[PDB]
Amino acid sequence: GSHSMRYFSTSVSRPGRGEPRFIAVGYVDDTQFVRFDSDAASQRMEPRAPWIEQEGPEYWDEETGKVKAHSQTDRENLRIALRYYNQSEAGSHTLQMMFGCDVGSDGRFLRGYHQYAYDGKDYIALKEDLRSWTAADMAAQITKRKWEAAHVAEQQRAYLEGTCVDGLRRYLENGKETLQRTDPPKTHMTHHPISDHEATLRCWALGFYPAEITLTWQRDGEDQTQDTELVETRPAGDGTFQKWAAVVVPSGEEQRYTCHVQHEGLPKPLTLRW
Amino acid sequence: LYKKLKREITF
Amino acid sequence: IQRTPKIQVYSRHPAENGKSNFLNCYVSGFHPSDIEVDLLKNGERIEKVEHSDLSFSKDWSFYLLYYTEFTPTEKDEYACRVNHVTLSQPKIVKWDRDM
Repeated sequence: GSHSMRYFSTSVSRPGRGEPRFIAVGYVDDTQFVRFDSDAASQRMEPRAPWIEQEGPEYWDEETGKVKAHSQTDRENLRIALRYYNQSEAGSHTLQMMFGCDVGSDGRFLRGYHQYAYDGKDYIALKEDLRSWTAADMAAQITKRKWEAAHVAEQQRAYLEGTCVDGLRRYLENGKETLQRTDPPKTHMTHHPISDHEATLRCWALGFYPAEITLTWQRDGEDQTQDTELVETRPAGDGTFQKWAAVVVPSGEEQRYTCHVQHEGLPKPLTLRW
Repeated sequence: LYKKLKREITF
Repeated sequence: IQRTPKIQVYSRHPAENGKSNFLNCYVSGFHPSDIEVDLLKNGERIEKVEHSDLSFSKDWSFYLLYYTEFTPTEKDEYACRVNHVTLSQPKIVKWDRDM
C-alpha cells in the first residue's frame, strides 16, 4: 500500500477579542503525530503519537520555528485578504491551508499538495504538475502574480519532493509497528424491528485501519442502493475507525439481503447474510 | 517535517 | 457560506453493562469552525471531556471528536448536545447502543 503525509492549518480571526487563533496539525496516513495551538501556553510543536517523541530537541525546536513562522504569515494573509476583498473588520474570517506528499509501496514520490482556502472556498492551489498555480478569483490572481514572480512554486516543489518524502519515509520507519499495520474490520449484523411490515438490517464494520472501506447492500445479487442509509466513517478513539450501513426491508424477506465489505486488510471481500 | 521558505512570502 | 455539522454519538467498543468504555461524539462537515459540544448524562453535562485537535477534510469541512470515559448502565441515558451558527437552536442527539 501507498502512504501520505499531511499538515492541516486553520487560522480564525476573532475581531475585538484579539489576534487570530492559529491551529495546525499533521498526519501520516490517518494517524496524527503533531499539533500546534497558538493559544496554548506551551507555544511548542507537540507529539500526538507514541512514535514521534523519540525525536530529540533538535527536532522540536526546528519544527516549532517553522510552524510559528507559518502562523504569523497566515495571520498577515488574513488582513491582506480582508483588504483584497474590501470586507469588514467586524466579521470573523477563516484561512485554511494544507500541504504534504504521497509515496508508494516503493517509497518514492507520487504527488504533492500546496493549497489554501478562504472562508471554506478555494483560493490558490499548486497544480499537480507542481509547476503552476490555480487561482479561483481575481484577488487570488494578484497573489498568483506575486507568487509566480517570486518563484515559490519552485521552492515548494523542492520541499515536497525532497524534504517531505524523506521525513515521510523516516516516520514510516520510526513507527512502522503502528503505522504500517492494517487491521481488518470486525463485521457483524444487527436486526431492529419497526412494524410487523418492516424492519431494519444494519451491517457493521469496527476496529479497522486505515479508514478507507466500502460497505454495500445486495438484494438477490441486485445491488440495492435505494433506501440504504450509510453513515460517515467515524473514529473509535483508539486509533481505529468505524462505520455501518443499513436497509429497511419488509419482513420476512431479510434472508434475501447481503452486506458486502471490502478493506485493505481483508484477504478477500466479506459478505454477510442475516 | 514542516515547510520552510528562505524568505516567508504573503498574499 | 456555512455548513451544518453531522453529529454521531457512539461508544468506542460495543456496550456491555459494567465494563468501562469511552463515549464518543463525532461532529463533521461543518463550517465555520466555532462549535460547542456537550456530552450529557441523564440530561446533565459530563465535565471532564476531551476533544481532538481541529482538522478538516478534502472539501475543507471541519471534524472534531469529543470523548470521555464512562461505564454504562441499563438505566443511564447519555446524549450529545451541539450548537453551531447553522443551528437555530441547540441539537441533542441521544446515544443508542445500536447506532
